[PDB]
Amino acid sequence: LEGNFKGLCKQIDHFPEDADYEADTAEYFLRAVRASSIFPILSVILLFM
Amino acid sequence: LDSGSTKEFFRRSKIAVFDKMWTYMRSAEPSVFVRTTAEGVARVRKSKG
Repeated sequence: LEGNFKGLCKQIDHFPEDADYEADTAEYFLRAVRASSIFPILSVILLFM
Repeated sequence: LDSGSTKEFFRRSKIAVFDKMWTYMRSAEPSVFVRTTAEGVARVRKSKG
């Protein structure tokens, strides 16, 4: 919103091109946890259950 | 760098720590010789580590 192509939505993904980290075991977890946001999903399911 | 004196040093290298690298550089796919010095620099800038 407030760009040239206003009101246009697309998918976002974790940074795939020259990420400059070689899958650091602390970094690769926190990126995968954010992209597949399991803890906001787990808040949805436990509210439902 | 091709046809340089840094090529000649690993060619004439006698020490075993120096000899094992030139058998690695000759048996390297693809060929790592570059046309100019700055084009070898631009390969590192696009190398990804």
